Amino acid sequence: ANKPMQPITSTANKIVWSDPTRLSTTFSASLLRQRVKVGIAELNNVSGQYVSVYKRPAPKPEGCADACVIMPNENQSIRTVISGSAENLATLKAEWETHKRNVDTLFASGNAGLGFLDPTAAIVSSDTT
Amino acid sequence: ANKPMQPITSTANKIVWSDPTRLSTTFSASLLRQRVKVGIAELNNVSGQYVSVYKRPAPKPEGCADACVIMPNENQSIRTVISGSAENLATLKAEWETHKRNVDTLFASGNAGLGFLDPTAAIVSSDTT
Amino acid sequence: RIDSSLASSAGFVVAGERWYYTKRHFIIPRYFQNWRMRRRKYVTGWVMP
Amino acid sequence: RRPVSNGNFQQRVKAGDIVVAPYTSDGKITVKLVAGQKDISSTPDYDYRIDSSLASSAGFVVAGERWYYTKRHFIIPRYFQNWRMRRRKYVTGWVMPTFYSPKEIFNRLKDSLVPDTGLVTQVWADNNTKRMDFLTAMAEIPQTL
Amino acid sequence: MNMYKWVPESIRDSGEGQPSYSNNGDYAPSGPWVAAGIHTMPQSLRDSMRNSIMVTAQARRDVIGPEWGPDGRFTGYASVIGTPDPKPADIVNKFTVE
Amino acid sequence: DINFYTRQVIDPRLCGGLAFSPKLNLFRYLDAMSLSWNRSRLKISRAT
RNA sequence: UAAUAAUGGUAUGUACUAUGAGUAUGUAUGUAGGUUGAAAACCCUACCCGCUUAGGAUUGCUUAGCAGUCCUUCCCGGCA
Repeated sequence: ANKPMQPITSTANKIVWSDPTRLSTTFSASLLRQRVKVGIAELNNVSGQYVSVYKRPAPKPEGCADACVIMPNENQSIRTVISGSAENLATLKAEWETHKRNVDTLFASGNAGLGFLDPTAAIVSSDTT
Repeated sequence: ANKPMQPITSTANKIVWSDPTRLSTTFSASLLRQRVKVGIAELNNVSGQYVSVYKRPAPKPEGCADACVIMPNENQSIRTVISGSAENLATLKAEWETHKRNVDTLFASGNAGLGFLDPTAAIVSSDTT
Repeated sequence: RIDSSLASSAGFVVAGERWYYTKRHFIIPRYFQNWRMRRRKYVTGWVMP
Repeated sequence: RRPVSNGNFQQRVKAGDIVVAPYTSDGKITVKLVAGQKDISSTPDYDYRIDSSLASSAGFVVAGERWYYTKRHFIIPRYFQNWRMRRRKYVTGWVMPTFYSPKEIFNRLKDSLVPDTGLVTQVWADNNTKRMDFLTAMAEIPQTL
Repeated sequence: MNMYKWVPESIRDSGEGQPSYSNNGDYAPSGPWVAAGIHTMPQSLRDSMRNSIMVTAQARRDVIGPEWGPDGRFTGYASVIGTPDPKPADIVNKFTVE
Repeated sequence: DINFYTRQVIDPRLCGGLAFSPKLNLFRYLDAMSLSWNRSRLKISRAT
């Protein structure tokens, strides 16, 4: 039941998505690949940088969801940059959900969004026992 | 079970975790709080940075060097910064998983990892019908 | 009937064999036994345009 | 042996070609036939008792020449004779079995040589699976082109 | 000759699925689970993955490409009956303008 | 006693197909619109 | 061995900006030497790595199918 969006700017590097219903929100993806020899051996490094921004005005004073009371808009931007060797993409993928849960534990389920920090929060790595 | 990761450097802003077994892998989560006034009402702004870096040696060329030697280690980095006001984390949580679901189609399922886009992708916004 | 493995990966949360379509519930690819399939007898022959 | 050369083998390998060719080994096929006795008739016969100690002392207790089967009784098969046999005068000759020559055996075998369609199909499917994997991976390239 | 061929574009979701309800309250691959009703699976996602299977099966058709899965998971399947028919070679005719 | 080895071709006239033949799914693919780069070639030739 | 330089580059971090990875900056320019200066060491030597040139390797061998390489030359690149 989630409204999809459709591309705006098409490029060999950048694709810009945006909702026709609400043009404020958008999601774009640009990526740059580089031809690299790190240990005198060639590597396929691809750097996919992703932005997702939503202009959601939600101060919403206490119990005042009542009438035509418009609030000024505020920004919510999410920047993600994934860079690594394409040959090791399979395990690079495997590392990726580890980043998901790690952020989710400390922030989504934790309380890092308010600006607090818990050094004792359970942080786990990709490899297993 | 995946091996737990323990902090190495704790601070009111930056906490850096690392695996005791191999400390080369790191997960540094930095915070950056500022005061933003927009709608004649100060709002709590948090710029939550999360950097997950894993190191996996070489693409391991077949034969030849597979005796006692390893080609220099590569770097795999995923950087994420989350912005927005702290008064509306509830919607920030909702969009984050939406961003998670959005990035998955391009990266986890699509071939964006190898470096090729997909203008015919199917992404959706945080909001719902 | 059979199953529907290799269907899709996005949205589903993979936990080994378990594919979580939601936070708590999950489905399994080789246990998804709800599809009706037609397989037919075919006589074929190469043709030269 | 029927070996076949592909010409400039190494040159073609450097060019990047895979090579196949029929081959045969210097194998050998042997046929050995061993003659046997062929009984044709018999008539005379005679009954022998003599000795019945051909068997060993399994299931008996050995005490000198005594074969103890119970704690109070024993036998000496050197003198304990209770089995009577029959011996006849068979008439036998040398019969020589015959078999086909390895020449025609190998001819029939090479005529019967037929590739395994099931194995061929299975191996083709095994290759085609990873072929499809790579095709699906590479499908996006001409779009960039 | 005859050729067993897979027949896409003629499928239906019979609703015999049994989603499993994890008692662990997470994406844990262990612990207890309960079989749940198929009403929980979204119609839109069900249709999406059904169409994905449709396009994959259509692509893997008349190819004799894959075989039947060791676990029973089918693919685009084509079983040969008897000897397969020989396929004529793709001929070429070329002309050069002088 | 029989012991020998033989190797045989897959007589590609009869067998040797039964595969995907990667000609297809690429020949039916963009070969037309990619050829349609005649537009760009005409553009560059005009200014050439 | 080598200096004048145009040292318009690249990669990696910093502060601002960011519905942008743009701005400016530090650092280093495959590995070590000679060298003033513009010490971001310009350039030559030596050693590695990847291109290119056109020649080759037992080209046949194999009771199995090999093999996805190796050497030299032309050869331009891994700071200008």
